[PDB]
Amino acid sequence: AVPYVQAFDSLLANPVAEYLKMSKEIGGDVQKHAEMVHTGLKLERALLATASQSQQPAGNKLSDLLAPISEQIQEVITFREKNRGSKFFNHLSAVSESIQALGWVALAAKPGPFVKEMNDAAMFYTNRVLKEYRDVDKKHVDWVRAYLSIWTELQAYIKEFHTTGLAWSKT
Amino acid sequence: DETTALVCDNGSGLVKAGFAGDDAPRAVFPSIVGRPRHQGVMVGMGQKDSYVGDEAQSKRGILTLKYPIEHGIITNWDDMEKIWHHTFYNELRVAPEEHPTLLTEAPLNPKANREKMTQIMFETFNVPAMYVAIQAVLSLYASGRTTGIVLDSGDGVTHNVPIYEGYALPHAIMRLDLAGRDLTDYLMKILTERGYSFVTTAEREIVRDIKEKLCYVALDFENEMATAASSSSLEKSYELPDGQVITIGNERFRCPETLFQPSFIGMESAGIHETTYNSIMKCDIDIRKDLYANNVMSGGTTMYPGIADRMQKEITALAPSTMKIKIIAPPERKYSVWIGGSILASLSTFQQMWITKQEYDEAGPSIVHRKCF
Amino acid sequence: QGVAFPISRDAFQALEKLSKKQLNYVQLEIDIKNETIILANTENTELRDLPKRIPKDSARYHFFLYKHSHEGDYLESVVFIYSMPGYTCSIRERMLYSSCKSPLLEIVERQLQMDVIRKIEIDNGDELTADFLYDEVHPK
Ligand SMILES: Nc1ncnc2c1ncn2[C@@H]1O[C@H](COP(=O)(O)OP(=O)(O)O)[C@@H](O)[C@H]1O
Ligand SMILES: [Mg+2]
Ligand SMILES: [Mg+2]
Repeated sequence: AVPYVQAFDSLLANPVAEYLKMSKEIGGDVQKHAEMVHTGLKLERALLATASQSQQPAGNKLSDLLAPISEQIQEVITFREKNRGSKFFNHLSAVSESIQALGWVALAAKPGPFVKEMNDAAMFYTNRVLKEYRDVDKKHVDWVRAYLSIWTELQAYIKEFHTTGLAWSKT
Repeated sequence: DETTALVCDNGSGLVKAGFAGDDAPRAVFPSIVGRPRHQGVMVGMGQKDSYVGDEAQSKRGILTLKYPIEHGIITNWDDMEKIWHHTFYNELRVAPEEHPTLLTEAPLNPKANREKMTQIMFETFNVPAMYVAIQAVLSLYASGRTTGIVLDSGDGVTHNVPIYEGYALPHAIMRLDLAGRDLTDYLMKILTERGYSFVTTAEREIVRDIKEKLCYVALDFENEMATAASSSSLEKSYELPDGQVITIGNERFRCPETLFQPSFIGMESAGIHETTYNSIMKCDIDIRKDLYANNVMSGGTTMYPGIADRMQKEITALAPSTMKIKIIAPPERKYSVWIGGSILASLSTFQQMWITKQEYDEAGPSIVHRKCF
Repeated sequence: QGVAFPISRDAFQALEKLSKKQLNYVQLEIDIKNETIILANTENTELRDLPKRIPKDSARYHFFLYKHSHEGDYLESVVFIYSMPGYTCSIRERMLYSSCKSPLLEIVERQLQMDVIRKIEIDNGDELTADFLYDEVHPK
């Protein structure tokens, strides 16, 4: 559609696809969590497509618009919370403690710094994955780089098209 | 882990929890509660009203943090209850009503405070049986003696605890509000002043690891500074999680020098050697000789290479010239409190020592001070 | 206070003899697995041979008849020794000898009126000289 919808589809096709590919290599809980993250990112893409051709709404219309993303964020978090005995608990925790980054779309201002904070919360856990698996298998190092690349690309995407917040259509 | 007794060492900064009979605690996590800095610019979006332990640590950039323990004493009870809930259900993953629980107690803990923890354990967590043991006594006993002075340097607090035949001398216990987390923060500061940038929560974790792996206590601090300035012999390389290699010099020994010189962080206090000496001097003159020959170290902040030799030098300088001085630094001292509790709670002879729910209902709250160790 | 490990019949009878000065030395050991206090040795021991009785490889309890002069009197005093040689002892061994000390001393006084004059905690036998024992029992 508009340049920012096209740019988000590129984000889905590049770091997100790499994250999905590495999550599949690890499998189990990591693969299951990735599919939920993917559903979240696809729900965000749909909201960006709505925002590209519609003016900024309020109250009930805006709550209904943001509710699928909010609910999918909770689904990602609930998965990790229902799987505390997971053999990949730091991978699940890196995701659950950072997935709120998708919520940048609800902010009236500074969405970029918010995604940066969410990326820092993921790094608390991804550094534990790196320390545990740097000598085990390279796929874990690649998965960490793939997951974190989603948020560094999202920050670059926000700075380019939504600097002061989600750029809703004017006309 | 079916009906095994639980051991919970609630530290000033770290909870050490596990099962009686294990050699090490199964769960070790921060004793901290985090709350959102601002009311909210967004609704829902996965936000929680509070975060506990590592979840609070990972999100510290957007939270205000609060330790339930202040000046070494449990103070914020609703927050302590959140940490106990997290320990049972999220870390150990047990039903507390199925496990007798041994809890550890900090020095100088008021009687009403021990009664409060017991009340929460029986009424809120519905534990079948309980027991309270004094942290310093478990560490002294684990060191192979019943008389001595414990130097317990943990995360948020350091204590000097003189003990005579398993009884701590409350009048002589000294407290220093300086320990592990303060040293991590000071290392962050002096590495920053050097040119490095460790700011984020993951970077704070890297600095904590640098401290635990490369820091040491110099025997002669000024001699060490002069060597560091003229020679690169004290330099140590450190591999960051991404593989980048950094080099650390005099920060290795300047960071724990703070324990001996609290002025390094601008703190107006005597160092751990002076508070050890002052604690010994508060005791009756006749026990002092046994205290000087039995300085036992416990806690993660006594893990520094060179700390035992430094304490031996400092106590020798303060004590009478003829006094026999000895520092005991057990290899297990990082977890000696927990290990001591684990050994105790695993004994068949201990199963009759628990305060049962039945016993608590009949004798009232005063039973915790009568059933002791 | 502490953990109470049952004392064997032989250890009790040895301690009974020491209270009557029929014996001058009683060495007790903890059976870690069985959670009991057993008799290790009752060897004839004069003060000059007491260092030889302290094992270097394990912790032990000792009840010793300390025969000595003090201010014109000849005293035959029971001294208790908890010897702990160091890191040769496992942390369970150190924990149990420490934890079991008080109930053992409580039952020895209550059931035998042993009148232990002094309780000493040592690292090795070599420090048990006549001077050390005298200064421990009669300090200043
Ligand atoms: N090897 C080590 N060297 C130095 N400090 C250490 C080491 N291991 C752990 N620590 C520090 O010990 C502290 C935790 O000590 P601990 O006795 O568990 O504290 P508390 O019981 O008060 O919670 C932390 O600040 C940690 O960084
Ligand atoms: Mg502690
Ligand atoms: Mg001694």
